[PDB]
Amino acid sequence: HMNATIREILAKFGQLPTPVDTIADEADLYAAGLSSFASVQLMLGIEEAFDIEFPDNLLNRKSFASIKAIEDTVKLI
Amino acid sequence: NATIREILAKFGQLPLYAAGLSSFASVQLMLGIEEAFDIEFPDNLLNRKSFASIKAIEDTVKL
Amino acid sequence: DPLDHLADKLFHSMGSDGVYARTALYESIVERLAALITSHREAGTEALRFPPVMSRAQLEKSGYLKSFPNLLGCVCGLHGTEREINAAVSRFDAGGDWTTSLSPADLVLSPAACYPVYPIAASRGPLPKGGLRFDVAADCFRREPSKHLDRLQSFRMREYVCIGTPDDVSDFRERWMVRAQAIARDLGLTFRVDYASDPFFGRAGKMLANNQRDQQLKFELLIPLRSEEQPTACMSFNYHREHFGTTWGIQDANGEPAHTGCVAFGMDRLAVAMFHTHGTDLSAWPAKVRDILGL
Amino acid sequence: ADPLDHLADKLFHSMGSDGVYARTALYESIVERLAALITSHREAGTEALRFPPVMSRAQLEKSGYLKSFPNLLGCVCGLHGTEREINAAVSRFDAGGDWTTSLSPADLVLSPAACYPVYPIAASRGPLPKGGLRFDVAADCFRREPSKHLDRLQSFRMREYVCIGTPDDVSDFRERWMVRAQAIARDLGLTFRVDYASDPFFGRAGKMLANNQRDQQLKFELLIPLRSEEQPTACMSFNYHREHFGTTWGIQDANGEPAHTGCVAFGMDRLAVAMFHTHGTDLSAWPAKVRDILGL
Ligand SMILES: Nc1ncnc2c1ncn2[C@@H]1O[C@H](COP(=O)(O)OP(=O)(O)OP(=O)(O)O)[C@@H](O)[C@H]1O
Ligand SMILES: Nc1ncnc2c1ncn2[C@@H]1O[C@H](COP(=O)(O)OP(=O)(O)OP(=O)(O)O)[C@@H](O)[C@H]1O
Ligand SMILES: [Mg+2]
Ligand SMILES: [Zn+2]
Ligand SMILES: [Zn+2]
Repeated sequence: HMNATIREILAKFGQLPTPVDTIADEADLYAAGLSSFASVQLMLGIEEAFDIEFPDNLLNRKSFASIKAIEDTVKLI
Repeated sequence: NATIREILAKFGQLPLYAAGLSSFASVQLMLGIEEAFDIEFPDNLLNRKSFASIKAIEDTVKL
Repeated sequence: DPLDHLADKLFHSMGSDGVYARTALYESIVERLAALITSHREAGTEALRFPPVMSRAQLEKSGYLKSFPNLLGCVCGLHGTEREINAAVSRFDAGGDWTTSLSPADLVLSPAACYPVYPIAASRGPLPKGGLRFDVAADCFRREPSKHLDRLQSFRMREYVCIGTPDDVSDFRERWMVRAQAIARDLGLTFRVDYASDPFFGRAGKMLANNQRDQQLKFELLIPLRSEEQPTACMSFNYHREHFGTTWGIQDANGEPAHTGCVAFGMDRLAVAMFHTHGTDLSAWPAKVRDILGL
Repeated sequence: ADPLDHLADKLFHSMGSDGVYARTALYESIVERLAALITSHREAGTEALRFPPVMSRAQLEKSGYLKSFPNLLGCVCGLHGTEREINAAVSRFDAGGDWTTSLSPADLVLSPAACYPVYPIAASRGPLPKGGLRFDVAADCFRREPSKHLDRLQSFRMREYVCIGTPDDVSDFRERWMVRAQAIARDLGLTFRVDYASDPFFGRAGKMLANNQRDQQLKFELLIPLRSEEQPTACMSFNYHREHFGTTWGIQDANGEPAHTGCVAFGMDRLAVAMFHTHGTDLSAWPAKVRDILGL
């Protein structure tokens, strides 16, 4: 379910050209659409749809490179 | 004159030019004659000379 | 407007009337004019350079709100907490208006170059005999949008200021009325001088302007730019009598409230006048003018 | 005590506001020589523009400045109402109240950095030529950061060289300038190091932007010990914006791709303070080589 929520937010705050339906778990998000300012809204969006707050250690490109990395990061938190 | 002896005391800020009636005081004095009475000066009689003394102010009012 | 055709070589749009980017050509002449003015600086003059902002408290104290409240630019910002500021920003992203969260700073955009010099002079105690003389400059701001090249919202001002006895200031004034005209003549400009008045605001502003013109406290050097009937003031001399001396508690060497006066050069108006007069091709400028400017 | 504080006597006069000072002839003479030194190093084919201290608020909003530094921005406001309204505001001031409640925003802000107005201007000329465009820009800038330290001003002069072109045009430009600027600093007898850094992005969102910027090495600073060797002051910056402004303004490089941009920024007031901190306030005692470099 966490996977699906994260996917919904990625449409909520993603500004991606090809719908979240057409994006793999392990696929690189920047590699196909995720901008800088977008990835920041997304990070805020992840913090909206769940109620969390990343450490500054994980406040970076890596944590949001793929849905899988996001899911893994959220879980690791 | 009874109306002017209160206007000059309120906005004149004196300790009329030989006294402490300054420029920005004199304009607040001009405005105070448009308040106590029901008229606004013409740009012609709106000047330094029209507010020289107490008897100077009074004559301008009738005109 | 005759000046309009000058824009292409002097200015680039910045998306706001009266606010322009300056080309190298334009700035090269502004710089030569500034150097020429400096070469006429009189003995004993202290040079100060002011930023484009100044203390709101100082400007309030100077009486600017009594004269030109409509012209003032105030600095405002988002002063709140992170959520407060984010709220304002969010409204902008949302399509609303973030500016409603603006609150004033303790700063305004300087409306004229001389204002900061008076408290600086006051801080030194009584004036020496002969008074003090300052050379000041600042980027000034007046909220008066226009498409005409001689009417800007942001423009450079250069001033020589005299602070002293009434005789000090009147001597200074007579001298600068002569020198200002000699400079305009050396620059090959056509002008006349007339008594004028500052753009005071309101009904009290009508009395103030009348008074100022009747007392001949302000002279302007007027250059036909748009037309001969509506010339443009490119230099001015203001005699302030004891107004700033009193405001700031400046005492002359006789213990009396100091008089002040200033000659002002509108650097952008003078530059525009030079190009309007002489064209945008410097190699063709009159030989005497090129020499005067060190070209 | 700040090692800089005692410089103030010779360089500045108070204007009744932290970070806003009148500049003495001594100080200005050095700002002017530094500016001429920077000009002498200008690359061929660079277009010089000078900007006023204000710029379009719409342009700045579009540039994305609000999302990034909303706390630093100075906006221009004025009394825009009727004559009766304006007079009343002034009357409230006379009666001990606040006249500024009658203020409303103008369409102008104080410029936070010198390069912002250049992007729309470049954009208006159509597609970039091969090799891209280079500009030499300057402005008096403003950032709402009040401080008593002489290296942290609210109103300060910035000089920048800006490159707009392909990623390769811009990265070579920045490398050329990183070397050239260090050489200049050494000629000026300045002690420094160059390190990666990040802009002071605002809020939680900003911590991520700062992290990425530092990680992608989009910003170098030349840092000079002024207050201490442990917290040195950034006196030049070397910035790579990728395609952020090229995208924002629709600038196309010669290959029809959104242009990249970068800039080298000289803090003229910080550099001047650095010279005085380093060599003292008596110019005749400055090292001969430094005096020669500056044409003194
Ligand atoms: N809007 C402006 N654009 C450019 N230069 C200006 C502007 N307003 C004033 N200056 C210049 O700076 C000086 C300012 O002094 P001053 O306050 O006397 O303005 P002004 O000349 O009365 O006004 P206005 O022409 O706008 O009715 C003038 O000598 C002029 O050359
Ligand atoms: N408050 C300031 N006072 C004086 N000069 C400044 C100030 N802020 C920036 N500068 C100068 O202008 C340049 C601005 O470029 P930049 O936007 O890189 O600022 P910055 O490097 O984020 O600064 P900081 O952490 O010092 O506030 C700096 O390299 C510096 O030399
Ligand atoms: Mg004038
Ligand atoms: Zn003045
Ligand atoms: Zn820049």
